[PDB]
Amino acid sequence: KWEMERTDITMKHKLGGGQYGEVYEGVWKKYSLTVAVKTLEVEEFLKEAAVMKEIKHPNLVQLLGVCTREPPFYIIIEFMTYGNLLDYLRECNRQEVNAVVLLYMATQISSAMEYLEKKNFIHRDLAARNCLVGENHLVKVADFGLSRLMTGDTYTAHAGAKFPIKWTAPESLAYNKFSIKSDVWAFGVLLWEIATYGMSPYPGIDLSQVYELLEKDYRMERPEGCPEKVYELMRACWQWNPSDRPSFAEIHQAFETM
Ligand SMILES: CNC(=O)c1cc(Oc2ccc(NC(=O)Nc3cc(C(C)(C)C)nn3-c3ccc4ncccc4c3)c(F)c2)ccn1
Repeated sequence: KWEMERTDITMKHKLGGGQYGEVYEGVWKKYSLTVAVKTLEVEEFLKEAAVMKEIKHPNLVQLLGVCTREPPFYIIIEFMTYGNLLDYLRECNRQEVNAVVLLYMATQISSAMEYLEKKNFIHRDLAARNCLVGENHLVKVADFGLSRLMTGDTYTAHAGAKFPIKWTAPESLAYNKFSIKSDVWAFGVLLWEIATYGMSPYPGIDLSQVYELLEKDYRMERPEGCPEKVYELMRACWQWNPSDRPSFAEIHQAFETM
């Protein structure tokens, strides 16, 4: 019942200024409803759809349908008007997108991640560039496969593997060890991204030197205007030992009872 017919969608523009891969603005003509359309090798492409069929949460991206074993193949997703969170923060009116709205943003992502934690999913690339902003500041967690779509300024090699270095937990850099706790660390950086209205992490520091810095216990400074308690949440997310890091259940609770 997920199967749609290609011709029921009118295809329009490339999303994200054309830096988010083969994903388009489209319209489900029957409902006059704007949708996002991922277009197409096929076995990875089909496995994405399968995963997304088992994802239902208000702060996670929502499959609407697929067009299958015929090219072009589509994955059709509910449309998020305002696009990615990174660019959103960077270009927003900060009286409208004020500290309350920043908090509401973080609280939404932690709910999404609480849900992924319960489902034993590991995201592996959490960051503001992978979050979507819709009407009334609704935020949804997504995965655009950006490691194949971006450059060495964001994704590059550490010890012979490719990483989004400045979002990557130390044990993942050192052992290719990925877990829900490596996603917590990433969440830490994403909280810093939100609080800075989309500043790049470790400003001015080359991706080359990040691991050694962390290892000597350096972490990023408290952003301007960020409450001490939210900063300590970042610092909790960035414990060297993944065991010492809070669960997403724990983080969500902290926002709830602030
Ligand atoms: C203006 N509006 C817009 O720009 C706009 C654009 C928009 O486009 C898309 C957004 C999200 C996706 N897809 C995903 O998010 N995939 C995903 C989620 C997860 C989770 C659920 C596990 C996080 N795992 N994987 C996921 C799973 C397997 C994968 N295998 C290979 C590659 C990637 C993969 C990703 C997409 F295809 C298109 C939607 C709404 N608005």
